[PDB]
Amino acid sequence: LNLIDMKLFHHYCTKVWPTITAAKVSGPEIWRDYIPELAFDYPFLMHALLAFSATHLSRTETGLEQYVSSHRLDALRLLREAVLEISENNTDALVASALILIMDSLANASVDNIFEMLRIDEGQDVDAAVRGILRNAKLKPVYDSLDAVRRAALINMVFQMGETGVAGFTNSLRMLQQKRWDEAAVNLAKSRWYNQTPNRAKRVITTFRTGTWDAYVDSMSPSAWIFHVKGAATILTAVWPLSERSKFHNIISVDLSDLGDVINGTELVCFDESIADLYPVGLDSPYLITLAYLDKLHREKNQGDFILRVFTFPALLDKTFLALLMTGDLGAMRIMRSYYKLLRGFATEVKDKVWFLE
Amino acid sequence: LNLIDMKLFHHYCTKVWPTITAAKVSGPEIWRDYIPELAFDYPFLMHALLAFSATHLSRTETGLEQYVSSHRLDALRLLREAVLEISENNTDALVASALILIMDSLANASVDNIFEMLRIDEGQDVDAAVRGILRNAKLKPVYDSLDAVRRAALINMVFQMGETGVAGFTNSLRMLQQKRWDEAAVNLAKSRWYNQTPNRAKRVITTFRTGTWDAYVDSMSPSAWIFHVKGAATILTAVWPLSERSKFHNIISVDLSDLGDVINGTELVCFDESIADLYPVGLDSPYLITLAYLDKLHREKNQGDFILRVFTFPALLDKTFLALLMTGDLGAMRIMRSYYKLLRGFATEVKDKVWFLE
Repeated sequence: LNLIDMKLFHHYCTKVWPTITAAKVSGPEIWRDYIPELAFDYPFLMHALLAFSATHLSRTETGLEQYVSSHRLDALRLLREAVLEISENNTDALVASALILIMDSLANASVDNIFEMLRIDEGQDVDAAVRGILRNAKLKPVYDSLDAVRRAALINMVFQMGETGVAGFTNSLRMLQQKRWDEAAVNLAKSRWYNQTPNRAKRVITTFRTGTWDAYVDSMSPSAWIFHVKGAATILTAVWPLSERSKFHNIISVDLSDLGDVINGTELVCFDESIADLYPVGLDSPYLITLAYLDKLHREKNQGDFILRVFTFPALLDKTFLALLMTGDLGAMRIMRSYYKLLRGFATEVKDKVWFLE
Repeated sequence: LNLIDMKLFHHYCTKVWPTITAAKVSGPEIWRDYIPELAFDYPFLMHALLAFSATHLSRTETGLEQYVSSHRLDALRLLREAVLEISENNTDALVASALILIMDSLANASVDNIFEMLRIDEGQDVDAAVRGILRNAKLKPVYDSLDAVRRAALINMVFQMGETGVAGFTNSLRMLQQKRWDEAAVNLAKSRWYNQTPNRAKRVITTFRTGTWDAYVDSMSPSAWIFHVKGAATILTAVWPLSERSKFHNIISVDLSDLGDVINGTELVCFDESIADLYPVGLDSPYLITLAYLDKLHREKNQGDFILRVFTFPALLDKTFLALLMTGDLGAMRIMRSYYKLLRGFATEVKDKVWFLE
């Protein structure tokens, strides 16, 4: 009498799929009622479905940190077994339970990146250092207007040089409040802070100008996601390519789209703004089939599909692009770098999309 | 009346294929007389064959820097056209002309890496700085015994700190002459050179201990090879997979070998000696199918086949390994790094295999 489980299943079907496509009308059939459908004949899929739905519920009911880990580990052991004998069992089911298991570990997104930032700059007295920033004569209006990426830099400055040091940059703070980090970043390279700590300062300032954590991404922590794509590939390699019948490829970029995104693919804009290189090129560039793909990853947030484009990405990487990267082509590494950005940032904008407290 | 061309062809068939397998008896049929065979019906292949053979001849007759570039550019334009319409033309031919065009640019290996090294350390008075090393009381016996990788480091020391500075390391030079760079590298970390220039010194010393240019590979120049694998992939992606018939896959690792190299694949030794990590693992490691491949690349020097394993490497990279790298798994990047070593080093040991002067 699993009845708590039936409660969990009800919870899935009624309540968590609309988060999964993230769209009420776009492809609801897949998650609302293809996956539950498959879930019955395959226990790894039911286990994944229950564990994911249970993690989603914990946001409200306290309860069940226990059952999530149970169905987690059931789903994993069974799915490990399920891979080796694909004849006995559907592959759409294996793909589903892949993507679901991903989104589940994605919801355990405990990596809060501000800690990571000061990890990098200094090398407890950690939390509640704000008491003297927003409760401060001149840092209030600037901190009160900033976004979270730039609030981080200002907090980093206070931790380095105290509430009353940061208050000294009258011209820059009037500029940051004024949003011209275009040249507010300019006025900060002439700071005697920047002279005495140039490495920390330069990477703080690009954070203020850009928004993205570009300067710090290379040494970033990011790894709770990574372990789950380790085993996840295991089940891509099993099932690829997918049976002519199986519901997945069609949904796969409307099956590519006769490269319709490529006709103005040159014409889509950076969206990263950091590569800032060669990227005005037309067709005759080995980057396009794979920069167009990144555009498509960036271009849509529907949670399941974004994960789907990731899960399928190594079975679809350009043989001519993979070849460059394997050589060591700088553009290749610097748009695979940009992929570890798209990824790390997608979790940041999903768990920021999701309740944290309050 | 191309008769100089017939001379070139004769030159190919009689004289350059045994360099191409690098083995007189191992697979001579392919190059000695399958490739000439195909060469007649396809002009891109004949053009590549002539251009390659002509570059090989220039080593003796002065003549023809001209005809090499001619057949080069003929082969390229025609091969560009030949790719788009594979129905009209064999794919073994396209693969051949790929590999041959590679080995041709490989023979124009003008990158001499000592210049690259001091590029890195300082940032003309370039050549003939030796006059005061081997013609020097105490540096003679050490320089006279060293190999070329370690002669480079000693020369780097003289350029930094003069003939008579380097002569000061009596204990280390007795040790380097004594070949215990095991701890001769130890005695050099306590040098007041190393104190005043630690960055340059540390990377000099690992060069002395290791042999490989590990410390300097990351900032190395290496690029005359790279451009040719750019377009080379273009013709892998066209022809992959190869027609059930075409002579190539069979030769492809005896078609893999039922993973026979994998049964003691854990058991093959580093050969890099720099990864030095995890590499004692057994099977359950996503690195193996691709570290076993690197072993196989390292394990055989037959020039054509080594190039063949490279040309085919992106159509064969592990989907589970490619997936990690795309994430950013450190082991993945640090054994793709080790691949840009195998590559850069293969040219170094082919053109060192080949006549330079004298």
